[PDB]
Amino acid sequence: TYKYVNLREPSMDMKSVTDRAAQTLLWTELIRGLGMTLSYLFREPATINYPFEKGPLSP
Amino acid sequence: KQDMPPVGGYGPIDYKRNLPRRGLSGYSMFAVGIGALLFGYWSMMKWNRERRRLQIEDFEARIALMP
Repeated sequence: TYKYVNLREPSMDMKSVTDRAAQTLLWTELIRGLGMTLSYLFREPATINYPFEKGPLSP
Repeated sequence: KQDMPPVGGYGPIDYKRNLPRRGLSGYSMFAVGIGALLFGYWSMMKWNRERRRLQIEDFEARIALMP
C-alpha cells in the first residue's frame, strides 16, 4: 500500500516556533541526543582474545 | 517428526518509532539562560569596584612617599 514519510507541514504559530528557536540558538538538540547516545560507553567490550579465546561454530 | 514450528510464545517487537523525551521546551528555555547571565553581571560591581578600592589603595603608597 502506501505511507508518506517526511511529509509534514510546519506548525507556524506563536509558541511552537520557540521550540524551533531554542533548538538552533542554544542547542538543546545535538547534545541531549548525540552527546548521550555516544556515552553509552560503559557497556562491556565484546572482543574475543583470539590466541586464547575462540568463537562459536556449527557442526 | 522432529521439525520446528512451535506452538506458542510470540511478541512481536514493535515496528514503532517514538522517543519523545522532552525536555523543558517552550519558553522554559531562554529563562535559565538570561537569569544566570545577569547573575554573572551581578557578581561584578562587588569585585571590580572592590578591586578599584584596592587600586586607589595601591596608588596611595606611591604618592605618600616620594618626597
